[PDB]
Amino acid sequence: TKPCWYWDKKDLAHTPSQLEGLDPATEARYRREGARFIFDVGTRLGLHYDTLATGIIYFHRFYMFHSFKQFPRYVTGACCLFLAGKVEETPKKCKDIIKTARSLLNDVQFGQFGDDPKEEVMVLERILLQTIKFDLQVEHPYQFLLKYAKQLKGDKNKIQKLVQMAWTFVNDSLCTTLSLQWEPEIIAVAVMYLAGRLCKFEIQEWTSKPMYRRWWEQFVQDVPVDVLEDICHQILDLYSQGKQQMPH
Amino acid sequence: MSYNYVVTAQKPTAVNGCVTGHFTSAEDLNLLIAKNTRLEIYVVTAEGLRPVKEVGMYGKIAVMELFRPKGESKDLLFILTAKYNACILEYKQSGESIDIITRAHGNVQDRIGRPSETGIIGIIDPECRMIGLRLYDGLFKVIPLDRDNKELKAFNIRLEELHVIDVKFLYGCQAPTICFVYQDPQGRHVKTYEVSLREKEFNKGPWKQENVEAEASMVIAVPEPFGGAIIIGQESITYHNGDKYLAIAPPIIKQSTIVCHNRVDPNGSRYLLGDMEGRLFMLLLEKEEQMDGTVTLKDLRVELLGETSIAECLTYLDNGVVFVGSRLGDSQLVKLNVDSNEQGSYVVAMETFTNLGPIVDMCVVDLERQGQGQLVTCSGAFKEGSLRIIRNGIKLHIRTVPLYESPRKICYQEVSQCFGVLSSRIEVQDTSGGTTALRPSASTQALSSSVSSSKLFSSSTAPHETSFGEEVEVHNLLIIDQHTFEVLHAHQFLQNEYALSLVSCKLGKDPNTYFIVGTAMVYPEEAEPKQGRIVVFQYSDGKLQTVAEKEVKGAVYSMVEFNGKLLASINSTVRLYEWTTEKELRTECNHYNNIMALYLKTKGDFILVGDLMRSVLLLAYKPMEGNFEEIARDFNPNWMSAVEILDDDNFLGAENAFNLFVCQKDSAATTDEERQHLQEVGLFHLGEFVNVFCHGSLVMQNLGETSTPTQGSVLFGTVNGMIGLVTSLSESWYNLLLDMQNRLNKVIKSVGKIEHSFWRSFHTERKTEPATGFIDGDLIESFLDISRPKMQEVVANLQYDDGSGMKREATADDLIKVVEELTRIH
Amino acid sequence: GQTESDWGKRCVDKFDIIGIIGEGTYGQVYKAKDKDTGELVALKKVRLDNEKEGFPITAIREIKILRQLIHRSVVNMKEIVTDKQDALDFKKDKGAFYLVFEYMDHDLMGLLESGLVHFSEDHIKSFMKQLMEGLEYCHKKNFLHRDIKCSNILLNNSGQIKLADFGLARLYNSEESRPYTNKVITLWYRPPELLLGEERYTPAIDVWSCGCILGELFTKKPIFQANLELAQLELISRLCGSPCPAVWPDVIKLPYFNTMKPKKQYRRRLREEFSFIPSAALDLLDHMLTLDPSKRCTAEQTLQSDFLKDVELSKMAPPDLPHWQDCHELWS
Ligand SMILES: Cn1cc(-n2cnc3c(NCc4nc5cc(Cl)c(Cl)cc5[nH]4)nc(N4CCOCC4)nc32)cn1
Repeated sequence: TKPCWYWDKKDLAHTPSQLEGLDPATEARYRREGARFIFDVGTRLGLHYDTLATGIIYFHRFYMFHSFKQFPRYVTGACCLFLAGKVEETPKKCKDIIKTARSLLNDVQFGQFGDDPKEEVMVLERILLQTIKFDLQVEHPYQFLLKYAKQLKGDKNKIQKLVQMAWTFVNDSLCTTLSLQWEPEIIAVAVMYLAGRLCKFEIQEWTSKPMYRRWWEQFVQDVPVDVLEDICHQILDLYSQGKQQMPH
Repeated sequence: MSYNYVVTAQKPTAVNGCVTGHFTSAEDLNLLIAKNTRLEIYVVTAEGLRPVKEVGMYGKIAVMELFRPKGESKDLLFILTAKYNACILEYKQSGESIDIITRAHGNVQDRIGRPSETGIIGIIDPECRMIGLRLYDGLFKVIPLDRDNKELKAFNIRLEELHVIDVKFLYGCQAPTICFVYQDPQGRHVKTYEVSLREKEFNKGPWKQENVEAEASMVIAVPEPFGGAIIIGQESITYHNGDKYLAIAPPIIKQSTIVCHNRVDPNGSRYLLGDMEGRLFMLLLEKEEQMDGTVTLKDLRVELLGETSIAECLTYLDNGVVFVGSRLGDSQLVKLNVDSNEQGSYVVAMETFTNLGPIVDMCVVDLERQGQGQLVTCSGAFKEGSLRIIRNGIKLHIRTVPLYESPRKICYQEVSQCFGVLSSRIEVQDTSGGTTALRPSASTQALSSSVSSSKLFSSSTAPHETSFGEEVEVHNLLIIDQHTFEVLHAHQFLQNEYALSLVSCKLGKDPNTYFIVGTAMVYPEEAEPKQGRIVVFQYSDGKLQTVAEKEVKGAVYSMVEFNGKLLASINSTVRLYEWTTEKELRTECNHYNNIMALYLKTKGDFILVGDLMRSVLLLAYKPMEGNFEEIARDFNPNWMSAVEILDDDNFLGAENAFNLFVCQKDSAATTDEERQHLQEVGLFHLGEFVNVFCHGSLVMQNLGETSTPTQGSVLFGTVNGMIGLVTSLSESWYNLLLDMQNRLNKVIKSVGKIEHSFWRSFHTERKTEPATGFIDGDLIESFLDISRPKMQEVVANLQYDDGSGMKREATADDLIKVVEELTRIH
Repeated sequence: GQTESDWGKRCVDKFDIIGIIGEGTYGQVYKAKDKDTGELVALKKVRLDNEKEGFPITAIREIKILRQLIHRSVVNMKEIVTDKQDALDFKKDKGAFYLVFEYMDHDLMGLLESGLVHFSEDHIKSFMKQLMEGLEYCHKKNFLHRDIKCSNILLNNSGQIKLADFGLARLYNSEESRPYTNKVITLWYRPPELLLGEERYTPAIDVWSCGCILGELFTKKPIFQANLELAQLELISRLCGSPCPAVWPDVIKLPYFNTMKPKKQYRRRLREEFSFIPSAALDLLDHMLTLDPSKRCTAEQTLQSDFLKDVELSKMAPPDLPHWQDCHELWS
């Protein structure tokens, strides 16, 4: 019916980028660069948050089938955001995205677009649609983070601090391969799980089963704690690596 | 009964080992490079290497180590050959005459013992107290380094652990201590023992055994400052010393297997590592020193420096240069820079040493109708794969055509002014479900390209499952121009299809000249391939067209043109196809009495079959009946590597034990049993692994008939890059040249005092026989280098066949003319 | 009737000769395929042309001895075929006879001499138990093969072992002491009693040869390799100890005892030089290579050993033969 868009962590060592000589650190860097590029460009254009993530997920899935060396990262990222705009019904003209790209890219980085930046992007749309198998509908952990928080009852200010901090973790998780590792529902629970430990919150108390120590089960079934700890470990790797500190 | 003559045209070029030390003098830093049976002595300078001496040894150099005992001015050299000849050598220079002195010599072969799996290992104690040899399973041989042990006598200490992977003499131990990784059914472990020359037995080792990686490869003796050892594996590098245990597991080294190592800093702070993909790593040893009372290892680090040639041995010299000794490609001198280049690599190549590497196939072609002839070889493997064009140069001129993939078989088609080359590249299962190549090669960078659209195997109910990270071989047929050597076209065969044989010829009454490839469907579940294709191509107007396909039930290991019919070997079957007027192949007759019909040669209606076992078979196509007929077979079992037809009665073959032999039909006897018995009449230990025999010669060919002492010309290429020549002699010339060998052997002093007859003696693990029917031409051509007093010793009492019908004694100058005429065959 | 009861009446025309495979005891061995059944069979020729003594007596022995022997580990002579029978007059027939054996896949010689095969401990147990079960059967029937060599040891790809050539086979009787030919086993497998000139020998001559094969499966190299009988006795003395009246009381009776003296009076170094062999097999090898044939173990005693007593023939662990695409050139 629908294609599978999820791999295992061990499979990332065999991406077309890895197999062409790129080291694991460079592909992860190229992914964060492309993710933040799609994030910053669409933010400058005033785009909805679902449109940003949809293009980022298109971007992440694209370089599971192709190599970063053969397709320029910033040329591909612009095409994903352009397609994501028409997909999520928040469209922008291709010339408007190119204009924003020149603002945020230096002379070296913008050279990927070649002599005709618009044509290099419009051309890549055919390969993008074929690579993503025309599976345009993509859901994101944001709607699940909100669907689960409404079922929480208690201190409104404590729950609101939990949501924004988890929402920050979802924005940061876009820079990672987590979008490909796990379904969006599990990611929304893991960011609740991480923000609960940092904020010292007992999330089980706000649920309909205040005693259910596995508070996550009432939201997403069949989720071991090993997965939640694994996702939390990946998100916090960005904070310790970069210059940003944990929200807390 | 048969008489042959073998000379070396090109010395072995593949570097089998390389070491750094102080052999010539205590001040100079020498780089002793070891190729097969050859020892090169160089002097390291600021500009590169300065040659000083090159010597030949009567044995395949297996172990080569430099040591300096107490009281010696410069380092001495210890060498153990493949035939277990051990010796200790010293450098002596009297002005311009440089000679190598054999201080000690002996044979350390045991009468009873199972040869180990990981090969001969040679280690020397840091205190130079003993030489440690691992020659057999469960046995550790110790040669005590006493000043009077000139015969190199040795005793064996029983070893509990039978299956050992690698062993080294440890540093920083009170008593001489060995550290080894062994493999038992409980995995692999590392253990230690103390060697006692007084007791001649093992004592308990310093630190205990621990369970290590299942693919533990090498042991690295960390020097005195850090102490202990480092164990290299496939995914983890571990350091063990006393109670200290360290384990690093970087994700980069999992991609390719590490095979070699070398120390940069003598204190052991920095180490070199190399992969199968040419990647170069650096192993860093962090120090924790506090008034020197600790100097323990804080942590270990590995960093990727760049890409070198696939090296068998690495050695760091001085001024930042490293010699990359390669067996699969060209050896190089590389510069290690502190600065990364524009690509992020810290390695820059200084010089390139041409290495013919593995010569898998080769063909002699007179491209320029000069009468000289050129040899185009398939050389190298993986990234070092290339084509080499060799010609006589008025030394030798070799042109390299890099392919960046493994070449397989080569054939020339003058009708298209191009070559046919079978090649294979390695791609890895990516995340998209398909495969992605690591590097571009000739099959991908072809001008035009095509892929076989055959459905001959249809679904063959075999949709094997592929997991991510599994290597796959992609076989292609390359069309290469004869002038530019540009990849004109590349035909990619079916999935999981290996290209094994390649021929260019016309068939039947069809005037078009075709390229024919024999293939096989290779799956890991199959012990012997049960599917295959014989496909016929026609190269016309720069594009290859699929003419016809024939399905076979096995592997097409070899094909050859037989009187306009195609003779092909399919697994145990040797089949003859006919080229019908419908442009399709049709089976005529079969032969089945084989195990694995590998190498094929034909001459008229005669057929020489080279099987995996037992040896060589003669098949004759009988046109009256239309079926094959066995004439005679060599009944002594041999593992064949290449066969060749010398004449209608002599046959030449090469076995996996580095031995050449010559069979002959028992004349035309009256008994049916005598005729059917191919008798081995020639035996000779070559020392090289022959892959391809080829008729031809690179010397100028004079259509004028000249009564030359040699008749015929057969060239062969080897794994170590050595190219030789085989030719037949008359009985008068054989006895004349053979008598010179016995005179030359008594005169010439060999390195390590190795008997020449012992070296050239036919040698397998089970039988050892003296050489017969072969004249070591490398020994005969050395007559032009011995001093004049030694020439008179050779020509003394020697009776020649001067003129016509007279047995007059030869002058020494008469022998110089004979050898100089034999030097003109190459 | 039928069922291979009537012999000599079938002709060799029913067999198509594939080719010659090797040299046998008295004549060379050829391989063929039956036209009717399609089975691969091994044939061996008997001339019968020598009107000196007519039918060869060494062939009569192999025909007489082999028709009595039936075992899973012994090559069974299938039938006997003849050449074309000339005319109505039995006087004009100069045709020869052919012995029809069962054809096996490989020979131990070709497998070991090529160096391709590898024998694990479980393979040697499957090998030696079948080898000793067949030898025990023939020794119980009082027959001596006297030519135990790797060329007469045949193997199928299933793992079944069979002994082949019985042309040099004779009958043994302990009561009747009849002199036989002193030199009969290949020098590398000849027992020390035969080197010293024993003409009336025991069935332990095959036990010594098979003992040299047992050790040959662990080293893949023959133990004692010499070109002369005295040099062969020296290699045996360097390992098993010099033949002396202390360990061999009946050595003095042997004629060449004073003639063929070893270099030294060596001590037994068999367990020392074979320390890498498993303990179960070293005890078996030590007894099989015992100098005194009266102290040498029998075929039944080898089957009652920790190395072979509990081995099951249902497994038949076949010896590893190399495959292909991972061999030659740089492949693996
Ligand atoms: C008395 N007797 C013999 C058999 N007997 C059955 N099977 C074989 C067999 N099968 C392997 C084999 N080796 C071959 C070599 C060649 Cl060159 C060819 Cl073409 C085909 C081959 N097949 N070998 C032999 N040997 C006889 C003597 O010397 C060497 C081997 N005897 C065999 C049955 N009774």
